[PDB]
Amino acid sequence: GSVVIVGRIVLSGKPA
Amino acid sequence: KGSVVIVGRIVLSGKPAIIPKK
Amino acid sequence: QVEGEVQIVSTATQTFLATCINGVCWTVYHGAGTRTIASPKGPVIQMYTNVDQDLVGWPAPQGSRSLTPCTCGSSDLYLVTRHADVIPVRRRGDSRGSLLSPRPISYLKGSSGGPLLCPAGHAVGLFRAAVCTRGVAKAVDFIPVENLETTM
Amino acid sequence: MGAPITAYAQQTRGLLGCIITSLTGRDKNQVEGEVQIVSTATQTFLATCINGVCWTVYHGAGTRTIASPKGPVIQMYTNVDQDLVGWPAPQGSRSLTPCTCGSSDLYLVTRHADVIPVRRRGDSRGSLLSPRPISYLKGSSGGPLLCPAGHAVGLFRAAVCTRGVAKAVDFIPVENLETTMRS
Ligand SMILES: *[C@](O)(C(=O)NCC(=O)N[C@H](C(=O)O)c1ccccc1)[C@H](CC1CC1)NC(=O)N(CC1CC1)NC(=O)[C@@H](NC(=O)OCC(C)C)C1CCCCC1
Ligand SMILES: [Zn+2]
Ligand SMILES: [Zn+2]
Repeated sequence: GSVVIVGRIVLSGKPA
Repeated sequence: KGSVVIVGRIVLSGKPAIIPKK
Repeated sequence: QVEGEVQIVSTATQTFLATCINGVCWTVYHGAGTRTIASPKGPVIQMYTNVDQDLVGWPAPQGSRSLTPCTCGSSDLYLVTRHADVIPVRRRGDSRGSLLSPRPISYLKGSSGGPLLCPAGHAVGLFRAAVCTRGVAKAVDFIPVENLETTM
Repeated sequence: MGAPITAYAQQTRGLLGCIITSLTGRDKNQVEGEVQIVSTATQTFLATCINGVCWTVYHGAGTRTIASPKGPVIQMYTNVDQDLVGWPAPQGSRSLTPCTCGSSDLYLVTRHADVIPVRRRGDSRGSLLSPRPISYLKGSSGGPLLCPAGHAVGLFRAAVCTRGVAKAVDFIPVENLETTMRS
């Protein structure tokens, strides 16, 4: 099996 | 002399956020 | 683009978190096991697998940025959940900490692998498991950064 | 604002845009945040907004005006001795508030938006718990020093480094900011 990344969290809340 | 210019910023107000999908 | 320190991951069986510290994407062995992490070039294997510590680590994935270890020894911790919720935790010892305001376990579910930060946002440890009494999580179990540091 | 202290940076201008704006003195750009990455034709450093005033280090801003969307803005406070200057905080910025807990555990925010622990060892000094090469700190003069709740304790001024490594830093306590306003 494989662990897949379904999302990400930016700790500083930096907007795109 | 010339003016001091804001070239960028550093934001402390931000808090953890799930980066929205593009 | 914006890079995340914490990755939200999944396996057929579950969902939890992974945290990137020192160029490695760490998570709980009870979540990942020995599975490889997916990559656009194929599965990439674990760099470290410390089954004893309930710790595993792969090379940090893309769109991620690494977190810095704590060096201030603070006891004021902050747990970031899988929903980016922050939970104030007062450290009770090497690998234990008490939630300042207890929360029902559901609120902490799926966040193991996540980070335990100090007041400077530095990694103090990695969330291992919630210690709850009757469905209310009032404490947490964690892997100190030093262990990750040692495993490297 | 409180803890954990996390910070992020955003570049808003480049070399040429900075020069034109420096000369014209008219910056129509949107401004956000509590700490502004500031520059002159000479050097770049930081300016921190505390209680509606955008403070920075005198050895960087000298007595220059700040470019704003309405032309240059003259300084509100200049204090060569305290090494302080302050302009009205730009419209859009958010201000920090002075510390009121007397915490000895401070956190210095570098121009790269890195938060680094500093143990207060006096009214205008603290030591890095984890030293760094002086270059990590270059460009950070004027940046804030915070207590665990994210309140301003002082502005970074100079780093006490030896052999090329900053082991301690000297700051301008928020008190000097008050004494500089009353006079
Ligand atoms: C801040 O003024 C500062 O960060 N300056 C901006 C800067 O460095 N800009 C350049 C640039 O624009 O070219 C830059 C280089 C690289 C990347 C980005 C920008 C500065 C903090 C420095 C220490 C990190 N302050 C000083 O330069 N000061 C001010 C003097 C009046 C006190 N001087 C020092 O900090 C020097 N130390 C010192 O004087 O120690 C005695 C006590 C007061 C502690 C150091 C300067 C760097 C080399 C070692 C000595
Ligand atoms: Zn710390
Ligand atoms: Zn305080």
